[PDB]
Amino acid sequence: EPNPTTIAFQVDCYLWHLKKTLSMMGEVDAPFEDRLRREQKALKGRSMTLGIDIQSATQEGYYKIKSITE
Amino acid sequence: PNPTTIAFQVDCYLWHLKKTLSMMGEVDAPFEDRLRREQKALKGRSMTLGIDIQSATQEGYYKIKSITE
Repeated sequence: EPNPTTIAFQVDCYLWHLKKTLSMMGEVDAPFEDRLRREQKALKGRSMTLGIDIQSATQEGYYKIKSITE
Repeated sequence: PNPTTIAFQVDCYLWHLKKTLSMMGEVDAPFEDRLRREQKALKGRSMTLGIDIQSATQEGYYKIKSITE
C-alpha cells in the first residue's frame, strides 16, 4: 500500500530534473524549456500543498524511475 | 542534434515511463489525467515532425540513460 499521490510528486520532480538537465546541456528547444518553467511553478505549488521537499522528492523519483527500467 | 527532435524523443520515452507507472497503479489520477492529455499532444507533434512515436521512444530511452545518474 504505497502512496500514489506522493510517488507521482516524486516522479514528476525527478523527471523535471532530468528534463532540466538536458536543457542545461543545450540539447532541447525553446518550447521544451518553456514547459520547464511552467512545470516548475507547478511543482512549487504542489510542493507547498503536500508539504514535501522537492530536493527530497527528486531522490525518490530517481529511485522509482530506476526500478522500472535499470 | 537537433534540439526539437531530442526534445520529442525525450518527451515520448518519458511518456512511456509515466504510463508504465500508471499501469503499475503507483501514481494518482491527476498524473493519469496529465498522461492522457499529453498523449494527444505527442500525436500532434509526431505528424508535425514526421517522426513516429515508437521510434522516438526507442531513441528517448538511450538519450536519458546517458544522463541517468
